[PDB]
Amino acid sequence: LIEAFRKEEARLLHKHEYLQKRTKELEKAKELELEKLNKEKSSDLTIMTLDKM
Amino acid sequence: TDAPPVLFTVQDTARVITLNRPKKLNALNAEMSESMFKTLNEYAKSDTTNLVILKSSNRPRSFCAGGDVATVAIFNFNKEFAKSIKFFTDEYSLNFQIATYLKPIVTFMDGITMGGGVGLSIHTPFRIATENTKWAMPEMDIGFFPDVGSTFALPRIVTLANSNSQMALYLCLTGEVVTGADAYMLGLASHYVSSENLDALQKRLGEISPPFNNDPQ
Repeated sequence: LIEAFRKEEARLLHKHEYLQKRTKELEKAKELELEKLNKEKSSDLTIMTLDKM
Repeated sequence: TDAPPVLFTVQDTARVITLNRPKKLNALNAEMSESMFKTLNEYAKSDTTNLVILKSSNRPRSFCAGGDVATVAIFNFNKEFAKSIKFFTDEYSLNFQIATYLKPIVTFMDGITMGGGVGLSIHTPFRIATENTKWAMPEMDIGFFPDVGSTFALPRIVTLANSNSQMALYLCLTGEVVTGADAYMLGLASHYVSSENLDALQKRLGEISPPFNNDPQ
């Protein structure tokens, strides 16, 4: 029972840390993915635009 | 926010390039040349573009009064020689792209076509002139040379008194201005079309397409 209580507490704390690390990674990956999307490519020259208007 | 120097638009299967510097008579700077050079490479790869149409938004006042050499002069006075060499690498590279372009390019020389403007049309087999056309190469008065491959084109396209490049030398060394019908008869213009008919022609150019299994090239 002592091993059960201490393994459970460790698991809960280890799970919070893993989620925090995973979320931060996902957030960084989303920023990188979005930055690639916003990167201008040469094909974009063939897309008609009316930026001024 | 500011009006783009060169405007690109779709005309059915034709891609219209319009020079948009009316206050400068459509003078060509490094920005304009770079934009046109890059967009033409994309259109060359595209399989939906059959031809390109190079016109101005200032017609009949001017098509292109020439490369922006006044800015290149300031660079020389400021020793900004890197800036000057960028201006000529872009312009001359665009003139080389137009000359070797595999798809038809149709230039509407509806107005003053002097200097860089000549480079935009002289290298296209479809260079249309109008009553408002004013072709000239006034470089001898500014201390420069006949640029934009005019020393390769004029000696090969002029029609009269050009057996030994005599007429080509006359236009390049005297800076004589040729107007409308005369430009067509000398070989400076491939076709002579009234300015009023340019709208209709543009629409017809967008509507025609290669038949069956023939590419636009």
